[PDB]
Amino acid sequence: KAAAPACPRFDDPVHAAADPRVDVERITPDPVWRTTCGTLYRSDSRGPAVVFEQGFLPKDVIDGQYDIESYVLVNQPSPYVSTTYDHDLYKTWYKSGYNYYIDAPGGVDVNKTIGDRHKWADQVEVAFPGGIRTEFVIGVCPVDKKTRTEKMSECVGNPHYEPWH
Ligand SMILES: NC(=O)C1=CN([C@@H]2O[C@H](COP(=O)(O)OP(=O)(O)OC[C@H]3O[C@@H](n4cnc5c(N)ncnc54)[C@H](O)[C@@H]3O)[C@@H](O)[C@H]2O)C=CC1
Repeated sequence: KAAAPACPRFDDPVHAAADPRVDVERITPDPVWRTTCGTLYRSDSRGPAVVFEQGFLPKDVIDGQYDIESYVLVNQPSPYVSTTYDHDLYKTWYKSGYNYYIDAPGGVDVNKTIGDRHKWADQVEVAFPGGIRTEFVIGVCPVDKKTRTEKMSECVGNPHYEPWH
């Protein structure tokens, strides 16, 4: 047995951003940044050919919804790409198609930022302002709609993944 080490700390809180035009000063409320470095996950209907090329780009870093709770409660175009601590959250999506695996520094820990009492605290979300570059996307597993399970013989690793810890 070995105990795990601690995580590297990047000076830039949006070091992972695919779109660095994100304005961290406009995040509300004041963000509590994730300091751990475990695998995160994201349900996305887009195929790996798309995501592995572009990374996870946010829908509107300029004029989007910068308020976390507003974005959590009412999904609308925002500077954030949503991820979860929960490997199994894909089972709650309607035909989300893929469960992406992410190894990225930072992100805003939603429940630490807005509390764990809101309606969707159960999503244990980490919101990445500016999105996530492809080098931090590990890979993906397709989801079988009927059983809400991963098709594990069809998982694919991202050739652009660059381990950093
Ligand atoms: N998706 C997840 O695994 C998680 C989502 N959430 C919550 O769910 C809601 C967000 O769910 P999402 O489906 O992530 O909304 P989202 O708008 O990020 O993605 C919705 C769909 O839009 C498309 N899409 C996303 N970004 C795009 C882009 N840059 N260009 C083109 N098409 C794009 C994809 O088909 C994606 O499945 C928020 O309220 C958030 O709190 C929280 C935890 C993780």
